Amino acid sequence: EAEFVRICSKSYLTLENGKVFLTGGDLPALDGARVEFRCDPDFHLVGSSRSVCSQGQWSTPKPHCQVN
Repeated sequence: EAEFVRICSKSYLTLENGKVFLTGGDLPALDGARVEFRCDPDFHLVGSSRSVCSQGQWSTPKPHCQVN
């Protein structure tokens, strides 16, 4: 009838020791929104840097940034 859209986890939006970049997506919309991860100028991202919303779930979860 009008079930709420199963938008992907919003938690991913926020990231400690870094910043999350959103593009082509925003409730109540996303059309397979893509997001690029990148930590502060000191920690190098070595994991699920790239992630995209799909079927109410992101392809890759939260990665891990290591201090130089």
